[PDB]
Amino acid sequence: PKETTIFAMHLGKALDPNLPVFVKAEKDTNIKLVNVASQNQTDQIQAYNLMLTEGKLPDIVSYELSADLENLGIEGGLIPLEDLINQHAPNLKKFFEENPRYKKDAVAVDGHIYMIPNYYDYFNIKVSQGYFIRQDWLEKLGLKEPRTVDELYTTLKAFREKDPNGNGKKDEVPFFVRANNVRKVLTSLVDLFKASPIWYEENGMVKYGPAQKEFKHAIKELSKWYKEGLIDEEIFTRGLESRDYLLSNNLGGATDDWIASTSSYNRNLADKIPGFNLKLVLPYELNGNAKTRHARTTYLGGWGISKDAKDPVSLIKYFDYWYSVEGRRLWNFGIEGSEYTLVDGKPVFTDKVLKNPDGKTPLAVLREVGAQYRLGAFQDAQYELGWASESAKAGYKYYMDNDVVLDELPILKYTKEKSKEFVSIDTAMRAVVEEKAQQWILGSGDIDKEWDAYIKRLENLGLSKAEQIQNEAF
Ligand SMILES: CC(=O)N[C@@H]1[C@@H](O[C@@H]2OC(C(=O)O)=C[C@H](O)[C@H]2O)[C@@H](OS(=O)(=O)O)[C@@H](CO)O[C@H]1O
Ligand SMILES: [Ca+2]
Repeated sequence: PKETTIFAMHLGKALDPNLPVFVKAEKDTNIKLVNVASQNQTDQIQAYNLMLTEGKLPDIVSYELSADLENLGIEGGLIPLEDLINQHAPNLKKFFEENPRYKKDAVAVDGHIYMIPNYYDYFNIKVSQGYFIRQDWLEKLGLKEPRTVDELYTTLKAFREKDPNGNGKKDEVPFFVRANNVRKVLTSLVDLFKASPIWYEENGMVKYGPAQKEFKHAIKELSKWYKEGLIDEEIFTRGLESRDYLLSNNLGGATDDWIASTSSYNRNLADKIPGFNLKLVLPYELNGNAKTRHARTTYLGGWGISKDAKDPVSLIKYFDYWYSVEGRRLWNFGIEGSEYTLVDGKPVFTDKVLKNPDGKTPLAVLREVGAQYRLGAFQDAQYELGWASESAKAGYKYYMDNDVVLDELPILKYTKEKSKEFVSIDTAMRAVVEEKAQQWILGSGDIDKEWDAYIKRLENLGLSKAEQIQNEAF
């Protein structure tokens, strides 16, 4: 039993090493994790920043913001991993040889590997979020599927004013999202208006979404839709239970969310809410623009080994376990005999996952046993296809066939000094954007009056320089 400290959080939950997935990994690797994040910590960014002030770093550092994680490596807080991998991690060594695109995500500008990313199975499923609407509410109200942003507005107004759930109460929440921070709230609200809360590419040049006039229009419209009760009054506070609560209580009319898990609700709620039909639609058009910027990235976050770890060879072997056939299946599918059984060598989920007796969705069940816990593992799209509905599978093809998805801007990497400057500027601007976007949507500030000063604020923090660093690394 080798006691190993780790900082690990995901989706607001500190990693619990007693979950079945990590109990099994413990038996197989003799690595017994001890989290330095405590169970009452739910803000991963503030916990990470606090962790950096505490003196000694944990043996393993996991973080969702890979640019900050790689900066920690450039400063010597994380050790280079490439020699440890070549000598001691045959599964990772093979993975990097077989996947040069993924290897590029792992290599810093100085040539060192400071982190193993948590890879999506990008080359098998590359879409992420889509737009959904309560088709049973459309039929109930005699309305057609809205195809433009303006028609969506009118439709949501009808959802709010005309009692589609039939209980004589003005309780409908026409449009809702799912998030545990402000960035994720904005992410699923501003794409409607063809804006972006982050950096994006136009025509070979990298630009900052929140500084564009499309973002101003998005926020201005959302403030109006907020006042009229068309978007959830609790958008910024409802948290990750939002979709579960609003759909299962028959309150929510439409959303922008991950395709497979959102498609799970039709079967999940079929008995509780007879006729429930939350249906995927193509992104609503705005003046002929039919695109969404929602796309899966090649990876999200990662983990590394800190300079303070006593036994890095043992830890790279732990990293390598998740890239073995058995370790990767464990991370993706859960426990054999509980979450899945092997049928002709291939995992097939059990009733516990696919028809959960406590009314849980399949992915919620998997996360509760420790599967899909973001660290530095390699997702297997067969896990997702194993529980995705037929409508979800058609939905992937629907979005791809109709060419509505724009690829995400890759997470660029920089030389040491530029990488210190960029993350400093990007972090500072992020705080300003999330402050003003909330005030503007909630009605406590006037965006028409304040936009120009906001821009100047971003410029004062270094927006021009950040863009310049961006276009150098592109
Ligand atoms: C790598 C990871 O854990 N990413 C989180 C997302 O997880 C994906 O969600 C779905 C889905 O259908 O919802 C399918 C993909 O296979 C998953 O990897 C997702 O987490 S959650 O929806 O399961 O809670 C999003 C939610 O914001 O968060 C990512 O971190
Ligand atoms: Ca009602």
